[PDB]
Amino acid sequence: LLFNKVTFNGLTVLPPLLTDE
Amino acid sequence: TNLVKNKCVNFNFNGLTGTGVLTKSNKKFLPFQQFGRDIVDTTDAVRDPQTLEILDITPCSFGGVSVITPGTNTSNQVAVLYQGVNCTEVSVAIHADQLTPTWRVYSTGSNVFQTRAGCLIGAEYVNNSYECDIPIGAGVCASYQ
Amino acid sequence: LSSKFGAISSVLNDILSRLDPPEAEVQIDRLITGRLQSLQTYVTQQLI
Amino acid sequence: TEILPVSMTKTSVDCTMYICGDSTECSNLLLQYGSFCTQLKRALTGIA
Amino acid sequence: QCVNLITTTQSYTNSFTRGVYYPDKVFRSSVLHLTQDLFLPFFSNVTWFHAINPVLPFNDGVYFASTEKSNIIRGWIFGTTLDSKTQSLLIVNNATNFVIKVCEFQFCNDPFLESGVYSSANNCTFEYVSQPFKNLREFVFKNIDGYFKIYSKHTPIFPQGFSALEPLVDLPIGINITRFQTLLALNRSGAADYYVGYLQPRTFLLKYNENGTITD
Amino acid sequence: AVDCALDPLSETKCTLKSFTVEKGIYQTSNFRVQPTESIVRFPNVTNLCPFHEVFNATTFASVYAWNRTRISNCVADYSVLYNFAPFFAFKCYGVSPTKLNDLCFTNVYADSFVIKGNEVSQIAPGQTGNIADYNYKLPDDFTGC
Repeated sequence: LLFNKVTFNGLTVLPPLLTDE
Repeated sequence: TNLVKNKCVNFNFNGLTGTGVLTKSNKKFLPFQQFGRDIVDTTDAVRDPQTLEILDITPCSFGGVSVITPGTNTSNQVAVLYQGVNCTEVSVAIHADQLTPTWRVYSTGSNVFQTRAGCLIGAEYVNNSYECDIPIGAGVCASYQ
Repeated sequence: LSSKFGAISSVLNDILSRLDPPEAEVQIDRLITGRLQSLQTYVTQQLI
Repeated sequence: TEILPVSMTKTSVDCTMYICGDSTECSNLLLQYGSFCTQLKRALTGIA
Repeated sequence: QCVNLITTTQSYTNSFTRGVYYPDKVFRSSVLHLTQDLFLPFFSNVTWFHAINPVLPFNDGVYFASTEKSNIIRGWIFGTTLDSKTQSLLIVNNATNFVIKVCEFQFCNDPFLESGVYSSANNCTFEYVSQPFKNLREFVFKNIDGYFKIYSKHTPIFPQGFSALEPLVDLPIGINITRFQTLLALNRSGAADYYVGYLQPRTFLLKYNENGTITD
Repeated sequence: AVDCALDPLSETKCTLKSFTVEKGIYQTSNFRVQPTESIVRFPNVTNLCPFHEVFNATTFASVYAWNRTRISNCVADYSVLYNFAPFFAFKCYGVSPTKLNDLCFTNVYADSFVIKGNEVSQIAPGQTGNIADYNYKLPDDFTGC
């Protein structure tokens, strides 16, 4: 429920080290 | 000049200049409006001044380049992480000379792995889990074993 | 990026194609100063 | 229930494509502004 | 040749949200765009003319709306003065196409629609013909940066709806327009009702749908 | 010395400004796929100027009663004028005939007249002659060809 409730010219978004799993 | 799609090219649509990949779009434009913009006011779709076909403008692939090294005291072997790109695009940009970094890592086979952080070239992916030594991203880490 | 910080344009390609390289230099300098101030403000707010 | 933020989005900036975007004259002019690009990149890496 | 008379009804449009047109040729999908341009203020005092003709100022944009009187209100005149000393516009419509020509026409006192509007033909500069396509006919005229823009949209059944006006022609005439006049097209030997609204510099929040149409 | 564009190890040594690199991951630079081709697209050229009808006319007017034609709202394609006899004599002033096909103009006027062979050199700004003073004269600030 918590996961369902929380919903480009040189700007890169880095993924976190630890995944959600 | 003839139209080229699915390829990073410099386009000029009736004075609108830029660079990007042209693809077939599902956007239903109106007859009077020619080009489209997103919320950040960047051109993301245009129409062909001759064919009247709506073409999506996708910016050419870019991202950070990260080098994974065990340290000079250990070895000179390094791995390169192309952040935020599929390995297929990197392979295409290496086969044809289109990638900005002039240096190219030798793809010996089974050494090009696709992670959620980007394409990893120079390291082999094993199924055994170990403690994280060099953090790459998205749960993947590198080590010198 | 769409803002012209005291310049005739902000596309960075119309400036080099319309006016002379001498004046294009100061126009690009104004745009660079504006965008660098924007980046500095963004990085400071991100640090906070 | 108690909700507390732990982390935020990790962001990286090219510092060159943003200000210039494949412009050589703009890059040559930005090279004269010092190591502001390096400071911004270091701060973003530290935040990440 | 005085053949008609009009009445000025200044108080009207108590509920009015019709003065909306596409400001540019940019496609937007599900985007709330903030636009600063020459729009028609909502709930403004639009002058209602009930004719059974006079010169009206342009003052940087004008809105025009007509009733279901087909082939009646089919003419428009533009120019800083109604004489041959200065260039003037001339627009006519036959419910299928638009014919636009700009020349130094010598307009009469009350043109009624052709020799019925002008008496001479001086050195013209430009001429154009548009492409072919109860009802409502809305029009907006602009003279910004020399380009004469015209927006139009036809819809059946006046204040009980919302519709954006799409651009039709972008005539690059470059003439100075200060005054305008309409043509009632009187029968050769009425109930012609038309609204006139003036545009003002205001900021509007446009709502685009998935298909790129202004919804609100 | 270290050649910073040789290999990723040299690039991370360049970024760290050290010949000995520690174990880890280092952001060195950014990759970008370069544009392969250059596309320029414009609508179909259909509004041809009436110069074709002017040059292909049967008989021109006299030199003292020359008729001026107004050219506006059309694409000035000067390359189609070569279909006539190759005896054209080009003498421009203030503008180049090669770069003329890339510029824009507000209004264009074409004056046509028939003269003898000796009066051809008299059609120029600053000349003096019978036709140049009583039949047709060009201004000092004339722009065209």
